[PDB]
Amino acid sequence: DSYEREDVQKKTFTKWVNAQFSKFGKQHIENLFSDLQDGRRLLDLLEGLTGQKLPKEKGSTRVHALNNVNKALRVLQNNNVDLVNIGSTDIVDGNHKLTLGLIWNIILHWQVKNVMKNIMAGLQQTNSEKILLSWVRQSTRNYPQVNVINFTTSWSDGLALNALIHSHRPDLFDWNSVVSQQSATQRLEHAFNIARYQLGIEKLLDPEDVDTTYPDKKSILMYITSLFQVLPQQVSIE
Amino acid sequence: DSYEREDVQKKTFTKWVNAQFSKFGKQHIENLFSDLQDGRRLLDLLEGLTGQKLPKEKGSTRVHALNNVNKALRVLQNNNVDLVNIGSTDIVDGNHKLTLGLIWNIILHWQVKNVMKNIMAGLQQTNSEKILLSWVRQSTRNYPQVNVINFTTSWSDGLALNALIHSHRPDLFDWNSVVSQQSATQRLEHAFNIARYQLGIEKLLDPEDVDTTYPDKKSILMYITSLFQVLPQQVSIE
Repeated sequence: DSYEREDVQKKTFTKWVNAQFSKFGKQHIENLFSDLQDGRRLLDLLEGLTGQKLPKEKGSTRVHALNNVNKALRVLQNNNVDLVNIGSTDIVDGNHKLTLGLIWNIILHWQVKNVMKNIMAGLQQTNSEKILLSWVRQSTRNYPQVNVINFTTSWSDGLALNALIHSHRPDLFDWNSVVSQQSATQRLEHAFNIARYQLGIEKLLDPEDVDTTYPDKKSILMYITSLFQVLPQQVSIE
Repeated sequence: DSYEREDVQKKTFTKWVNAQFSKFGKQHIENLFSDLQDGRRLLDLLEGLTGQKLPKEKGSTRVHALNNVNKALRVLQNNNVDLVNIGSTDIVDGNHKLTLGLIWNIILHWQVKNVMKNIMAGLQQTNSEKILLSWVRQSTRNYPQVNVINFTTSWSDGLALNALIHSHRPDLFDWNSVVSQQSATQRLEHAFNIARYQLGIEKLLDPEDVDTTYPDKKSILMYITSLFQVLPQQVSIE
């Protein structure tokens, strides 16, 4: 259930630690189960990682080894690295499972959790309108009569609005019977009622605010935001 | 270029304001261009919105009208609603453009910007592994020989790794010539080199850490995170 290869983590985690020592022009380590024991190297990896200067104690002594690791554990704790169950004794007395654990937790912190930090940074280059438009388009990708590219004229014919509710709630009505209703005005009241009565959505709009040469962008946007607030919300980002 | 229908915003923004008075069991307004003039109603909408008690001044007087609007502008400013160019004189002297603007800015704050707040709340039910897996799968959707469902055994044959680089950089090599290379071990070194030499990616992995009955999840995860860090990052959320 794990396929936790301790022999493989020994190598790749050493390659990872060495690739960072490389980035900071620092000596490489060769054995992960004993080269992290005195605490000096953990402090150096933490220097390139953090930016701080981490004075290291002398020691040939266990005592210094332990000071050196406690300081690295405090630096790590300030950086919010998971450390549950990893003490300095464990690193100084060479517990290979917890030494691999510590290195995994530093890798998760500074590399694996960047996936999520880059996504959040991606949200930030983005506004709500664009997230909403992507949600409408993904929701309506299997409805060929619909092609949404704006919050104005893509909605006059009444299809996009019905397709969007339909894509989330196929249970509420039949796609083709909206498609053969030639009246746009009638596709619209249909969707507004399904949205008011099946979904609880207040009718901000009248068919003439949508079915018109110059529909109002803000009112449609606002209305479609109401649908988004109560339907599933899978969107694309970055 | 706008298709800014002031006649439509007058109605839908009144429907929006009334729908909130409804949610807080408050009186409806009927004319948006004069019913917001003394400041009392803006304070009531702000009560349901904010949770606060917004004492309102008496006044039949412009003076009180203005106090009433200044207090609502301060409440709004504390809530980070855009107010550039909207003063209380504008609301009290009935400037329909700025009254519509104020109401649009409150709607954007408390409704339209929930799209982006719900996405960020969605990231929070999610970890990096799952965002990465979705990115691999979306990146490799047009590569039929590839089907990624884990960070272990879906990568042993060497295809998924090559497909993922290929989907972002079709320029670097030829898909079919990786597909006809029967040696998995050889598809892997191929990808690691393309990643090391065309992409700058450090070879954390050896073909035997991947091409093996029990590949190590963490090492692959870590390695694939390196690719994600330098390739385009479109993912699916919520």
